Amino acid sequence: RRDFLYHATAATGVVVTGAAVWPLINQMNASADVKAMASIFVDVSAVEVGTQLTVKWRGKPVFIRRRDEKDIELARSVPLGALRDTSAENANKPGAEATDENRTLPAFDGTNTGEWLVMLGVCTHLGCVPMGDKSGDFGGWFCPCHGSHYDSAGRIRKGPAPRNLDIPVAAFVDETTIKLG
Amino acid sequence: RRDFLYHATAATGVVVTGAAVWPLINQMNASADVKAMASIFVDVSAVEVGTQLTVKWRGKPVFIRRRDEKDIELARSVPLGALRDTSAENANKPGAEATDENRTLPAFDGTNTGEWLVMLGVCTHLGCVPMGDKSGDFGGWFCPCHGSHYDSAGRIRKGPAPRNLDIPVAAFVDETTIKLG
Amino acid sequence: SGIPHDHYEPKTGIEKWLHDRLPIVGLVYDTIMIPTPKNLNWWWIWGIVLAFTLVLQIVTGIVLAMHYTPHVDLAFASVEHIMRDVNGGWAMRYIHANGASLFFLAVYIHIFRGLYYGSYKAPREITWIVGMVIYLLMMGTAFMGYVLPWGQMSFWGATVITGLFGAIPGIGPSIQAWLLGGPAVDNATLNRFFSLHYLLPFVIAALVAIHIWAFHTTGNNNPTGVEVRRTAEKDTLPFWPYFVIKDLFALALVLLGFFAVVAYMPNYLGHPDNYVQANPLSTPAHIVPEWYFLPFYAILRAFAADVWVVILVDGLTFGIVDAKFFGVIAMFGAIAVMALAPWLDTSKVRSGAYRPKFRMWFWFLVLDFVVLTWVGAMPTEYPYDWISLIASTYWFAYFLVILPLLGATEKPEPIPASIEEDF
Amino acid sequence: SGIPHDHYEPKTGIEKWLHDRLPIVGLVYDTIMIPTPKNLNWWWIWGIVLAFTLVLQIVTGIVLAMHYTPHVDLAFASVEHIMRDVNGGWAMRYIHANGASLFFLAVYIHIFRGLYYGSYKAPREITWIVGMVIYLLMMGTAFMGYVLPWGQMSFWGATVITGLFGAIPGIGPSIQAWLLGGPAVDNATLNRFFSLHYLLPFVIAALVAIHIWAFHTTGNNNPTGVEVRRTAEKDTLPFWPYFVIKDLFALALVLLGFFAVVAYMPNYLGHPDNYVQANPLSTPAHIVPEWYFLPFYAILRAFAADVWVVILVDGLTFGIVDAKFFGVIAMFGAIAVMALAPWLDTSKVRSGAYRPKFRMWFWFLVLDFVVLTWVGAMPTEYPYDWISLIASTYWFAYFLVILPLLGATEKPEPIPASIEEDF
Amino acid sequence: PDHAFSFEGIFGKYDQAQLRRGFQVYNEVCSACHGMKFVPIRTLADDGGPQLDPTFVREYAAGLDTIIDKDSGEERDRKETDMFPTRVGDGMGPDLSVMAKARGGPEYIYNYVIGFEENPECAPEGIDGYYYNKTFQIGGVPDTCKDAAGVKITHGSWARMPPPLVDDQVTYEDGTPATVDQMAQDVSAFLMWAAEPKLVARKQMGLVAMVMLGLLSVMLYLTNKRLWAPYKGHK
Amino acid sequence: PDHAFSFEGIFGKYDQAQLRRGFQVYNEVCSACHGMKFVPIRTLADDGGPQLDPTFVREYAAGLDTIIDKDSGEERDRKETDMFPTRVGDGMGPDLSVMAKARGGPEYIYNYVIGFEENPECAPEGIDGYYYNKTFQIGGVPDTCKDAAGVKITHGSWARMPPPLVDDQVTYEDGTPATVDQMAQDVSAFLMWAAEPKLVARKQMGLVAMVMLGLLSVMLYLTNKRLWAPYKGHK
Ligand code: HEC
Ligand code: HEC
Ligand code: HEC
Ligand code: HEC
Ligand code: HEC
Ligand code: HEC
Ligand code: FES
Ligand code: FES
Repeated sequence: RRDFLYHATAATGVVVTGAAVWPLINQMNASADVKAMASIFVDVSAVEVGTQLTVKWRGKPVFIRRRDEKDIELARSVPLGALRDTSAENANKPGAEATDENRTLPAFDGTNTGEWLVMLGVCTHLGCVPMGDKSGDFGGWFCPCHGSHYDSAGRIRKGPAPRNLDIPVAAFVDETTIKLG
Repeated sequence: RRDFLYHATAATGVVVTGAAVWPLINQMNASADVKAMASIFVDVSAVEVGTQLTVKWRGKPVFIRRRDEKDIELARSVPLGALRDTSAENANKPGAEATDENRTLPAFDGTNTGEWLVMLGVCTHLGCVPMGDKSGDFGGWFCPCHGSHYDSAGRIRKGPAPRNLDIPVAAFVDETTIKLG
Repeated sequence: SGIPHDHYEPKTGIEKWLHDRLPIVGLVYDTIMIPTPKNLNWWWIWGIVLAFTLVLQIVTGIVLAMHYTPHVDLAFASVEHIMRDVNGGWAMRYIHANGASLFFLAVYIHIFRGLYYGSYKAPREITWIVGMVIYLLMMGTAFMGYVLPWGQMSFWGATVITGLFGAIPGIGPSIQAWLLGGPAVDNATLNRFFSLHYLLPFVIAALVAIHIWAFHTTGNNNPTGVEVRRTAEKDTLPFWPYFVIKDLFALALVLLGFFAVVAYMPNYLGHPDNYVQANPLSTPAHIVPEWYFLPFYAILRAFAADVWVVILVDGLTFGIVDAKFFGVIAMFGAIAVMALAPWLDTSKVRSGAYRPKFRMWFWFLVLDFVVLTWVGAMPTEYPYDWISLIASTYWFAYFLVILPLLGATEKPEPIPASIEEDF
Repeated sequence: SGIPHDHYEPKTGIEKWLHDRLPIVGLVYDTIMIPTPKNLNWWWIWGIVLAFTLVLQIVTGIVLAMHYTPHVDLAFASVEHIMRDVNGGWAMRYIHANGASLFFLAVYIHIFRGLYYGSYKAPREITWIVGMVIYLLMMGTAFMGYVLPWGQMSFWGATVITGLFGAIPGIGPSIQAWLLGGPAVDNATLNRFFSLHYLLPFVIAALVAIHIWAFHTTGNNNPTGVEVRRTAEKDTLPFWPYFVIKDLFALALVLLGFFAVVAYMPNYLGHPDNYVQANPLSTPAHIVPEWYFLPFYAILRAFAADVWVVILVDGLTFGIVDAKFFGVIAMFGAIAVMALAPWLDTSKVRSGAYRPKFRMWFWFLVLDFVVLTWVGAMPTEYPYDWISLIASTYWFAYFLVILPLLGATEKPEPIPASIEEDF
Repeated sequence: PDHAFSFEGIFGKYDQAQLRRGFQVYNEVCSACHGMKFVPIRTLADDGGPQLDPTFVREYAAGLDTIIDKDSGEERDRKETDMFPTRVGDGMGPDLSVMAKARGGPEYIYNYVIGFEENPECAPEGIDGYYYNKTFQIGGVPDTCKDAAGVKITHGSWARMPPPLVDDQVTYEDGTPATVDQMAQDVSAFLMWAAEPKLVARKQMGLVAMVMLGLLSVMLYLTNKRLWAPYKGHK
Repeated sequence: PDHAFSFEGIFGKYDQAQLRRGFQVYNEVCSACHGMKFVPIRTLADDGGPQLDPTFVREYAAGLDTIIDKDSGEERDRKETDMFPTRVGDGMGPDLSVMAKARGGPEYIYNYVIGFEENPECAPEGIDGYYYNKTFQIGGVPDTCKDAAGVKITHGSWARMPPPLVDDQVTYEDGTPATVDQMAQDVSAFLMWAAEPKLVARKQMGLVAMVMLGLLSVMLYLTNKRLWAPYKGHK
């Protein structure tokens, strides 16, 4: 029939066109060489605890910074109230409250948390690298792209950045190493 | 005046257009990094005289091959007659006849010529690399791009290639070295 | 009326055998002897400027691509190979880089000329639509291009202006990854950008094809709210040679200034940090993307829930429309509303040379544009936040409400007749 | 006669407000409802094939350029990155590489269809000129492209097909160096070729624009020596939907075969030596540039002063016209004479379906083309030299002398009237 | 007869046990001289070929040579993301990444590895440092074996590679007679993988496309026959 | 006053003696830590800057570090065609190829090299391993010198570079007082060369083009005034 045959030819043409178009939009996706996206062993190895440590991985920096008491007390003295993101973005644990006890890090295979904190050095606003070394209006990190003030533990404050600095999955290698991945 | 003013405006426009066009045609010329085009010290260093020696330079190969008696006698037994190019392309000397005495090479800082011959391994037809190691119908080199038969001393024979294998400017470094440039 | 004067192909046998391919008929009848009014000021030149600048950019780029190597490890080195070894080098690069600046400067004056003399008003909607489409294409082009040198500003500008697409929910990260070729920026992004950057200009030329086809079919706007009175038209001198020569004179002046810049002030409009190689591990201060995107950058980074006029706290009614998405929508709307203008101005009138209130509001708009340009570079600390918010609010207010109210109560002026204004 | 049927824009308000930009008027009146005769065989499809193939190549190339890195040290590696990691990879490359083959195969049938049915005869000269220009552009394109993988055949093909330009005297080496970017081949040549290779297709599209404009203004040839009898023309059905559907059916068949090849016989038309990296120090045996340049390669390497019909010994009268230059002129002339044809055939007649002697000579010409194709691959040793010389001589003889003699004494046939051939 | 492989046809998606055997062979024999830079190690988990266990891949990678770095010169642990090593010179050979395409290909490798017999009865002395092959065609030939015009009278020529395998060079874990012929076939298939890993996807795409386009073409033929009916009915 | 250079203006084609002095200093002082990879050694003969004698260039090149190769790993003779060396880490600094543009540029270098005075009277102890500079602005500052909101009260900050020169570090062959200021100016000019070698050509092109385009524009203005005369005469 007129209608059936004509419309079916059109439908088949459309289907073939789409099957040909999809790969032109698929090739731009991450290729297998980008699929890898594996782990990195960074050795703390006495870098003079308290200033900072940055390492490249996955194309983004991974901040490993020891703790300075003044920085710590400022951290532990932050009630969940008035905290933009209280989710403790760290993926090594559940959505537990963004508390310094949970938010600092594992305990060297020992029992302590207020001494090391390794987070992803990527601003949640649009992915810039905040400046460290005690900066901003909260004694933490400052993003120069739009002005987002981070705190000691990395929780976002005073800016458009919606959430704090995430924490990747990491465990220790018996007191001198870090496993990122 | 009408004519003068109009034609002069047109002339000025044309001149400016040409001054703007020339560099678009000049940039494609050899750049300063290609201007260099300097020399190379290849060490003969006992490579078992008689087979061959090739080295890269200026983007083209420079053939340094010792002489095999049978190859030599075939060379020295070639009268200028029936020789396509009798100019002895070698630029280390004048346009003297393409004779093996002049065409082989300098004499190690000594006195002998029928033992070494270094020429530019570039077919004069269109720039292909002839195959060595005793090939062709004359016991020399054979060009596989169009079929040009070279002789023992490198003079062109049996093919479209108009001239023989040129010889760059080269002198010896006291019995174990070659200076190309 | 609309005298095409096809020339009847009566010249000679050459002009008679050309009845196989009409081409010269087209040129003569239409694109050279196109009746244009006499009342044209010096604001109707910038289109010639834009065409020439586009040709210039295309040429210089085709030349550079003979020495640029798209790769993270060999881009900077190739750029220096250009500026040092190549014969002309610095010239091509400075002419390419700065000419983009002139291009955008010229489109700004081309656009604001339009907003004044009702060139968006009917029957000239298609030209406006095509022009906004172009503007978009050329913005994207310049963005893709600022990345190729693989300096330091390249990396971070790309980072943020791609995190935008990721702000939106559900389909943000997917688009981000599909655009960057991966989670973050690397050589794949560079290849995409080079290709794309080496392809869109031709689309622009075609769109310019339609741009020129439209306003030849539709008469050029004129300083007055009047047409060429087709019904024989003592007004409306032709294009060639009069306006051709006028435009070429202005263009010579403009190129003179442009080359003076190129030769004395070439690194002025640039960012020095783009002369240091990239470090994905260190971000410089004051990225300041460029100068032809600061308006929208500011409209973006203004809405942050930091003012009593903060509509983000109200838009939070829906848990999906956060701040970032709000700013992105605000920018896209800042452009979409400029495109929608011709259906917002409810006036049966024309050029604001006979609409005073419109004059005042329009000069305020120009000032707002300049202010936004100056604010995108300064931090988000007080007082600049209030300034940016005010300016964005006025932009939207103008384009949404102001024009209707005028079209209602904005006719205290005697319109001029007889486009032949022999004053 | 020549019913354009502009549609009068009477559809509705949408088709009436489109009086701002005519575009749909153009499409409908001209490029869709173009009266074409009924007498069309299956040889009038290959133009659609060529257009589709061109689009295909442009698309696949724009995709590849997102992963190809022009540089001697990273081209091969990028090609393998494509064929292994990328999602589609092998498909794009095989479709790009082989589609060039189909492109040239299709132009060959497009051209030889033309030589038979007097499509070069008046009043269709402009189409012929434009087609030869295109052919040149696309040959140069494919050449620039075979180089990009930086295999082994790339290098040497480039070497020789650039030494050609250097053969000529006085201005040979200068042009050679200005084209290679230096004395010999290196990355500079690669960059030039990539850019150029990524730019000409658009020029081809424009030229295709003029190609299509011409034969719409000038009626499509038709199997006979007759026109559409404009004066109403019961003959000459329209293009859409009839011929559109016919061409699309043939195109579906062709793509079916093409993809079967791509998926089962993809490396068949290629040279394996192009899968080994380049060595400027070692040349392989039987470079054999490609299969769409063997005719001219043979016409070139035939004249060598090795036959009693060797006109090189006679051309040596002037000490400047050596062999090489003679072969280069012979090739350029092999093409220039094909372009000059329409002014050599001195016949007030048309399609060889009514000219027997022409049929015989033409089939001999097709055979000569095939033979030249088969000979450019075989060495210059006896007997192939005599064969190549004979074939080139016949090519030139046909195109220079044969057509005049026919036009003189070639009318023993009853021409058909009434292009409505209801047989 | 010709000992056709599995992939030689419109089907034959790379029988994987054969490829695992070829891998046992390549890493223990051919790797001593040859390399495959154009081949990432992670491909030993991608579908189509040897779908080995990733952990074994990481182990085998760390057990290889040291590929230093691209940013900071320091001998790393050679993660799978890198490529197979490269043996370059001093008694070494070319790269086998795509040698299965630079020659019907794999049959060349089979009939090459197969065939290193003693020197014939024209030049039994042979050559010092060079060994004889019956199928390689790009090697030297002594003057004693050439004809009157330089052409060789031997089937093959002299190759610089020594005989790679003896009667029972290695053991197969699956359980199989590991004679020379089976090893040659297996390694040929492995190299063909290393060159064309996306073969099976090629074939499946070809099938799908042939089908869809045959359908489209049939429908268009019907549409054509219909439209052109009132003009081709009286004749 | 501001100690303007020669090139600071519409003229000033790089007084070359200044550049030779800057070279004497760069190779003997700054080269110990810094490098200029983006700079070929063959530019010391190109016009515009130091038009040194090529032979001295080849000598000075062979007298530098060893840049190994790109094809065959082997420590060569560091031919001029290569680029200046690169000092990368372990107490070393960035590349000075284009540092004269990544900052009015050379004035930064002058007023930076100039200024390393002792620690002020806010933190006289200073820092261990870091030294103080009047003009560097991207360095750390002790908490004793910061204000109530993190901003520094010092003009400059603490830079990791030590003082490069003393009162009379090197001798000039031409004959000139080699105090610190003259050396700073000279080396600043040398770096500006290394960054913008094609400056003088820039200026000459600008002059030529300004002239030709002014001429063209004047002629077009006359043509316009003429053509538009019969329409602008009665008013
Ligand atoms: C050194 C002890 C080798 C080992 C073990 C293997 N190969 Fe090799 N191979 C080697 C050399 C020096 C050469 C060059 C030979 C020449 O005359 O140029 C080769 C060559 C090959 C080739 C290419 C043959 C050709 O036609 O060019 C192939 C296909 C090949 N070799 C295969 C191969 C395989 C499968 C091996 C493991 C079973 C193997 N070779 C080991 C050196 C050495
Ligand atoms: C090691 C003993 C050095 C020598 C000798 C010189 N420089 Fe240097 N320089 C060095 C370091 C470690 C740094 C980094 C400083 C930091 O805090 O990051 C530098 C830096 C510079 C700079 C850049 C300053 C800036 O604003 O970033 C310049 C312009 C500079 N140095 C110049 C310079 C000159 C001209 C020298 C020779 C006279 C010289 N330096 C010597 C290490 C060392
Ligand atoms: C044929 C290629 C090509 C075309 C066409 C082209 N460019 Fe470019 N562009 C390049 C190359 C190559 C670079 C990198 C070299 C450079 O930066 O000068 C570049 C860089 C740029 C830069 C950064 C300049 C710098 O030095 O950082 C901008 C801005 C830019 N392009 C804008 C444009 C715009 C806008 C257009 C047209 C609408 C355009 N380009 C047309 C090739 C091209
Ligand atoms: C967003 C708006 C916009 C953009 C961007 C734009 N145009 Fe226009 N253009 C217009 C309008 C509106 C007119 C007035 C048409 C009329 O008067 O009929 C116009 C007119 C013109 C004219 C004729 C009269 C004049 O003003 O010179 C030319 C030529 C022209 N444009 C070229 C260009 C080129 C070339 C570009 C880009 C490369 C461009 N334009 C970009 C909207 C635009
Ligand atoms: C947008 C870019 C682009 C366009 C347009 C394009 N190609 Fe290519 N072409 C490439 C790239 C990239 C390569 C190298 C990768 C490859 O070989 O597949 C290439 C390679 C080739 C090759 C060698 C194929 C091989 O694998 O050795 C040929 C032949 C070729 N092109 C011909 C053409 C012809 C003929 C056209 C159109 C008339 C065309 N190309 C259009 C990008 C393009
Ligand atoms: C050297 C000659 C030549 C070349 C190459 C050529 N054409 Fe043609 N083309 C012709 C001639 C002659 C005609 C017949 C015109 C007529 O009958 O009025 C024609 C007709 C056509 C037609 C309409 C009738 C038909 O035969 O299908 C199309 C469509 C077409 N060409 C497209 C193309 C495209 C697309 C290309 C290249 C990408 C191309 N041609 C290359 C000479 C050429
Ligand atoms: S990107 Fe980090 S705050 Fe804007
Ligand atoms: S190129 Fe050497 S003979 Fe043709």
